[PDB]
Amino acid sequence: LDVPSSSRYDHRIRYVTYNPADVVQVDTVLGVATHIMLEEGEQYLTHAFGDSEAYAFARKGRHIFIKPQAELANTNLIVVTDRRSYKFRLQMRNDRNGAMYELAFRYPDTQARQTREANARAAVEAAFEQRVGAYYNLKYMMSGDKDIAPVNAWDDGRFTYFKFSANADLPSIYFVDAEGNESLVPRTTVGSSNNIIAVHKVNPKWMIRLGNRALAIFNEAYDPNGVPNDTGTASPAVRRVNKGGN
Amino acid sequence: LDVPSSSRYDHRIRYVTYNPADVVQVDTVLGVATHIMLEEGEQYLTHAFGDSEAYAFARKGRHIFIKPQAELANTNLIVVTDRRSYKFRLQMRNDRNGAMYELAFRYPDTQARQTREANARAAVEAAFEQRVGAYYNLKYMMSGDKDIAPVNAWDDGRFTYFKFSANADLPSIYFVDAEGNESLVPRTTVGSSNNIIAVHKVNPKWMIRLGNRALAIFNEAYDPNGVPNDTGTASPAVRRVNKGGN
Amino acid sequence: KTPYELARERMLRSG
Repeated sequence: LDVPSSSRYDHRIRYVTYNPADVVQVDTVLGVATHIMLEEGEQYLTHAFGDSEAYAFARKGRHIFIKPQAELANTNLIVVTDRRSYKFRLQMRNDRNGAMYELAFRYPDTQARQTREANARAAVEAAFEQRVGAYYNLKYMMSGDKDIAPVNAWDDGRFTYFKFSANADLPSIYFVDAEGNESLVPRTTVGSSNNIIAVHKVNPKWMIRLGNRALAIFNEAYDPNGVPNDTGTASPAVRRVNKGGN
Repeated sequence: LDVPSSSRYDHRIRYVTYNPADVVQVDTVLGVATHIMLEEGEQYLTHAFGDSEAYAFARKGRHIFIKPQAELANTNLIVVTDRRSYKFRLQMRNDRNGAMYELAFRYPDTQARQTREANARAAVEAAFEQRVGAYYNLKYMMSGDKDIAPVNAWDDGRFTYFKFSANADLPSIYFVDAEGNESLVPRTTVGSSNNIIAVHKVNPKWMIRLGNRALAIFNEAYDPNGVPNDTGTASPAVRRVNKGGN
Repeated sequence: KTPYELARERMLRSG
């Protein structure tokens, strides 16, 4: 049996921690209406009294209102919700002293599960950002309309990056084949200040275009072998798992 | 059990300091109308009595009227709104003395919230205006129809400001590429008397037009390097955080 | 039917 402890200001307002392995003790007197607050966003399904007549139950949203209409109001409350179910022991008090004006729950389960998920996401993000076992290639070359050239370019063995001076326009980058045709390539913009553009292919040749001005970027150390992407994601330390099963 | 503080003109009007952890005592005498005033913008959900037939209830919006209509009425009220839930401990007054006509709530929580966020804009505005740690470059040439010349031009490494005399017609500005092609640039207007037009780019060229008159502006010290917009705000002192979450 | 009982029963039957 859990008995709630009152607030320091008033003995009528009592706070208690929910637990599925024990039932809340509620000590109701005659002439008071008890306010019960469910967890925010909780979805009530149904409830049960020992005596539907003994207590009135009016509910809107996450708020539960009770009051005994008959003497010897000694029954149970079992209200079920989507996430959990609450349990109460409504006990009638014949002395009309020590009321229960309200009851608020301090849920350990929801925040406990939240901390775990936040920890998992933190581990994931740390795995992405840590980025170890990375080799870098810098032998890059240009020719053409230098005025819109990037300040720096390099590849990690998987992706090719271009950094542009913060005053310069962001240009469009195209893929170049060995023949001389041009093909769109997906680009993602990374970096603190969105001055680093990332394309998703390590290639011997690149063309950068803007307006009427073009610039061709040449790789002098294109390594065909590369690194196998056997973990299914940009990181070598993150996998991708098929959760759908089937 | 807060007893509301008597108004200095009359004790029949009482103010009380709100608290989510205390229940306010309500003194009601026979045959008077008890007025409850809710703070502006409270959305009323529902209430609950200890005896629905003991007290007479009328409400429209943020105004609640309470009146005892049955003898020996010792019950309680739990009223809930979108923000909070007010709690009362009703004692029927037996001598028709010490009547309380109206109750008003003081909310230290709302004051604490709004004062904090008022200081929030205080800091934001101070950081915006302070603009210290910024450099100004003034080397600018000019040529063309001199009659529409801007009286002064300068750049802060992020924007470029043009100013005109109070009798000068505000012209248009077009951003010039390397090849001589004109294209739009977003302009914002600041300044005491709308004599400052600021363009959102730094460029080694600019051109100003009005009617069949033109003018060119040269940036003699165009710095392509600049300073990265590490915070996404015109100041280096205003961090920009993602509110939406999800 | 003492008035205290009147109050008690009115309290009970009330919603």
